[PDB]
Amino acid sequence: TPCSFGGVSVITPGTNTSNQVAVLYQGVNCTWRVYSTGSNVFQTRAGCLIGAEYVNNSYECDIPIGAGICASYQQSIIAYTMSLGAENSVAYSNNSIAIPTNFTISVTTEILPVSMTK
Amino acid sequence: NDILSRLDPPEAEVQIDRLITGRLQSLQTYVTQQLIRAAEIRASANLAATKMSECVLGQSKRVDFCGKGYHLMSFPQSAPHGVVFLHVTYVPAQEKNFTTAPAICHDGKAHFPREGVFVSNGTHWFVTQRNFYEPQIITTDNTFVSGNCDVVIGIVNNTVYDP
Amino acid sequence: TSVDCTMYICGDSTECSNLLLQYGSFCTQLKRALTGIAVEQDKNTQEVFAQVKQIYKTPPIKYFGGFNFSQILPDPSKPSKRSPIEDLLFNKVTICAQKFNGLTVLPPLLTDEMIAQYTSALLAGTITSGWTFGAGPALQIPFPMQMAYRFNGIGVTQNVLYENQKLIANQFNSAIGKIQDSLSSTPSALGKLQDVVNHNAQALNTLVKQLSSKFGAISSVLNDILSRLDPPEAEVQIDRLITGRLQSLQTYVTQQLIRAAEIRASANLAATKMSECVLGQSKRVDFCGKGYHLMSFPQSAPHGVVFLHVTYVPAQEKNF
Amino acid sequence: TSVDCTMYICGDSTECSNLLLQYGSFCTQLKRALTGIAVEQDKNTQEVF
Amino acid sequence: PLSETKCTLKSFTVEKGIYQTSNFRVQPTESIVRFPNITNLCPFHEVF
Repeated sequence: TPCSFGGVSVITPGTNTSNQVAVLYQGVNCTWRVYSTGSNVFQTRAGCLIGAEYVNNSYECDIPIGAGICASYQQSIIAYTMSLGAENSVAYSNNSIAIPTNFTISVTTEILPVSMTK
Repeated sequence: NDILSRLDPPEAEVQIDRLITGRLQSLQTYVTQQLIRAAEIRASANLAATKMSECVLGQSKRVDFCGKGYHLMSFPQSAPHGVVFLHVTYVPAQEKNFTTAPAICHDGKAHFPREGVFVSNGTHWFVTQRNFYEPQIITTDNTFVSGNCDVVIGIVNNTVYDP
Repeated sequence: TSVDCTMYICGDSTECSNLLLQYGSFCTQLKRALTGIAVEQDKNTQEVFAQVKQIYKTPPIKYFGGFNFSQILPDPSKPSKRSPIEDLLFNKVTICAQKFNGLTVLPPLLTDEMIAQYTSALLAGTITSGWTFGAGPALQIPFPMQMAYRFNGIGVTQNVLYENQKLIANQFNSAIGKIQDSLSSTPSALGKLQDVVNHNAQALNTLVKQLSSKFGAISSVLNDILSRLDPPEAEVQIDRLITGRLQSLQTYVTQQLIRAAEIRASANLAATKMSECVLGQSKRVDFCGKGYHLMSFPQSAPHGVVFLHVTYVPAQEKNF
Repeated sequence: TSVDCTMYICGDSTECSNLLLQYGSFCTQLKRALTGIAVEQDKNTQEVF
Repeated sequence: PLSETKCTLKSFTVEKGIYQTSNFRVQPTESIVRFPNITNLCPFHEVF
C-alpha cells in the first residue's frame, strides 16, 4: 500500500488583526509522520490540524474546516464543533394560540448580475 | 520572427507547428469557458427578468420569492453590469397566547367563523384574524351554521347576539 | 473531488515537471475550477436545508388528532437519530486505490447528523407552528386548526374536516403506511439518485484507466523510458504522454463542469420546492404534487432529498 | 443523432483501427454521451406533452 | 506559512479563510530488492 500524500492548507485570521496561523493536512493521520509538533495536535476526520486548540464549547462558523468543525480567533486560534443555532422548544397544546399584536416593516437587498462584458 | 530569421524553412514547420496548435487549444478552452459562464449568466438574467415581472409589477404570493416574510413591494435600482432589488416586506413583532375552540355551540347548532380565529382571554369569547389582534363580539354575520352540536370535537357552549 | 496536477501527469521524476513547466499555466486554472466546483457543492446544500435560523424540537406527547407521525419523526430508540423512512433510504442506496493516485475526495462540511437535525426541526416547525415560522416568530397552532385552514385554501369550507376528521386520519395513516412497501417494492425510483453516484464513480474510473495507454509512445510507464533511452530523445515520448494526459484531464474537468451546471439547477429547483411546498401552500398546479395540494414533508437521502406530497383528489361524481 | 467512431475516424483499413486502439478508451465516452442526449431528447416529449 | 500564503495569493495582505499550498509527499526511506535463492550449485568445481 503506497505512502499517502497530503495537501496542506493554511488557517489565518485577518492580516490587519494578527499573524498567528494554523496548518492543516488533508487526510493525513497524526493520532504520525508529520515531522515535528507545534502548540497542539488534533485528529479531525478531515485531517490533522496543528497550531490551534480544541474546545468543548459551541459557536457559529466563520472559517470552515470540514466534518462539522470550524475554527475562529479568540489571542489564539480555537477549533470547535458546529452550532446549528439557538436551541428552541415551542409549547404545544390542544387549545393554545399565539396571536400577534404588533408588527414591523423592513427592507432587504438582492443583487443580481445581468450581463458581462462583450 | 526570430525562428524565421534563424532557421531554414524546411525546419520551420518542424519548429512552428505546435505553437499554432497550443494557441488553438488555449483559444478553444477560453471559448468553452466563456460559453459555460454565459449559460449560467443567462439563467440568472432570466431569473432577474422573472423577478422584474412578478415582484415589481405585482404583489406575488409565492413564499420567500420577493423577500423575507409577507411581501409588500419592491424597488429596482441599476448597477454596473447588474441590478439590485429593495424588497419592502412586513413581519409580526409581538405575540400573546390564548385559548381556542374549533366551533361555537348555540341552540344545538354548530357555528363556524366566516373569517377568523375564535379566541378567549378567560371570560369572553371573540373572533379575530390570523395576523393581528382585533377582538370582536360574536354576532350572526361573522359566522355560519352547518350541522348540530354532537358530531364535532372541542366545541364550547356560548352565545351569539342577533341584530 | 480534488486532484494534483503534478502527481497525475508525472511520477517521482523532476524532468517530467521541468517539461510540464513549458506549459505551466494550465493546471493552475484546472485547480481553480476544481476548487470552485468544490466550494459551490459545499454551498449548494446550505440554502436547500439551512433555511430556519432557530432549531426546534418536538413535544414529548403526541395528541395529534389521531394522526400518526411515528414514521417520519426521529426515533430515539435507534442510535442514529433518523426516521425509519431514512433508514430504508440508507439501506436501499449503496476506493482507496482511487484515493491513492493523486485524486482525493473531500468530506462535506455538514455531516449527516446536522442535516438530520435540520430536517427534524423542519418537521417540528411545520407540525406544531403551522406555516408562520417561515416569516417571523413561530406561533403554535393545534393540528386540526391547521388542517382546516389548509382545507380553506382550496375552496372547501372548514366544516367538512371537523365533520370527517376520523376518516381523514384513517386515510392519512393508511396512505403513510403504504409508502414503506411502495418504496421497498422496487428500486427503480431510487435510481434517480443512483445515476448521481456511479456516473461520478465511473468518471475517475475511465480516467484512472487512461494511465496505461500508449499515446503514440513506446510504453505508458515512464521511468523505464528514462532507464532505456538516451535523454535527448526521451522528450519525443515524454511530450506526447504529457499532452495525452493533459487532454484526458481537460475532458474530465469539462465533463464535471457540465454535470455541475445541471446539478446546481436541480438544487435550485429543490430549494424552491423547499420554500413553497413546505413553508406554505402553493396554488401552482401540479408543482407540489398531483391534484390539489395540502402539504409536504421533507426527508434526507444520501446526496439528495425526497418530498412526501400530501394531496387531495375527488372520488365519486354525479350529474345534474 | 448517433455516429460510429471507427468508420468516421478511419476508412476500410485495419491498421488505422489498430492505431486507434492505442488510445483505445475514447470512443465509448462519445458513444455514451450521444446515446444519453438521444434518450433525454426522446424523453422530453413525455413530460412536455 | 503566512508568507507562503502571501506568495501564492500574489498580495501582501491576505483577507481570511482557507487557502491552498503544496502537498506533504512523505518520502521513502531505503530500497529493498528481492530475488530467488540458490544458483543450483553450478558444478564449476568439478570442472576445475
